[PDB]
Amino acid sequence: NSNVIVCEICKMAVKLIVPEADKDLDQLEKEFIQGCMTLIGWLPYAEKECKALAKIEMGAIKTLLENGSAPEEICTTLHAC
Amino acid sequence: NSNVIVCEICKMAVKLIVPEADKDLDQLEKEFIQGCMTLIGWLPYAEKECKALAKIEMGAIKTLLENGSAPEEICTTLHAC
Repeated sequence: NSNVIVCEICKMAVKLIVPEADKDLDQLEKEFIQGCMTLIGWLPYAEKECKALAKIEMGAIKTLLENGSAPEEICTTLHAC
Repeated sequence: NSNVIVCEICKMAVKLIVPEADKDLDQLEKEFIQGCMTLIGWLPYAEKECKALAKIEMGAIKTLLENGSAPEEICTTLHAC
């Protein structure tokens, strides 16, 4: 819909994932969830949003990178940023 | 936490509630939920957030008005806007 902070959430995950030689869930999630909370902790079901976005966003970002997407176009592909 | 769109959500509910001679749930909710979605429909549990915020935000706004809060300070009181 609006997307204005899903896009900041996505830009945040891209920073988390891209520089990492060893891409994997390995507690890159924890870092994602904290920065996700910081951006949406003030919602009644914030924790639940962030748990799900961690898998959805980071999974999507990782595969798009593997299949040749330019890192600065990934959030546009996903969310029209 | 961040609050940047809970504050737009609150400013939106204030517009919905304040001019209304007959303050009540009466499908002022529907209107709230649509404008809430527009602001957060792109989240995995958006509908759930909006259902809850409708009761939390509008209930809080209505009582604060009844007890003498200035309408332009209500979202500051609630969310530090």
